[PDB]
Amino acid sequence: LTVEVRGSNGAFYKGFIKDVHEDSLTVVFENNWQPERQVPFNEVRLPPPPSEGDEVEVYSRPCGWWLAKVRMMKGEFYVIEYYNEIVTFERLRPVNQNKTVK
Repeated sequence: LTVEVRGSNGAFYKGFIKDVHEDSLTVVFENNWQPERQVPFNEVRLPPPPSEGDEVEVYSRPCGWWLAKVRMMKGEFYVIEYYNEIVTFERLRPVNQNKTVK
């Protein structure tokens, strides 16, 4: 089961739940950078289900989701802020509204 985990950097890394505990879960990450870990539930959420000025998330770097504002859009391009960077549609999304686990 797929999940997103808050890194110590406040960004969210994709993963899945390999095991459940009384007070932890065991996540493996969908990346070779990070190993299996027991995690507190308040650090874990579900991934989300299926415009300028917007508050969005963005895919960056091990890569994961950071909170960003679209400063300006032109052509294929979005100027975003977190630092500042020019990205394309595929690296962006509205904020994952999901809450962490209870």
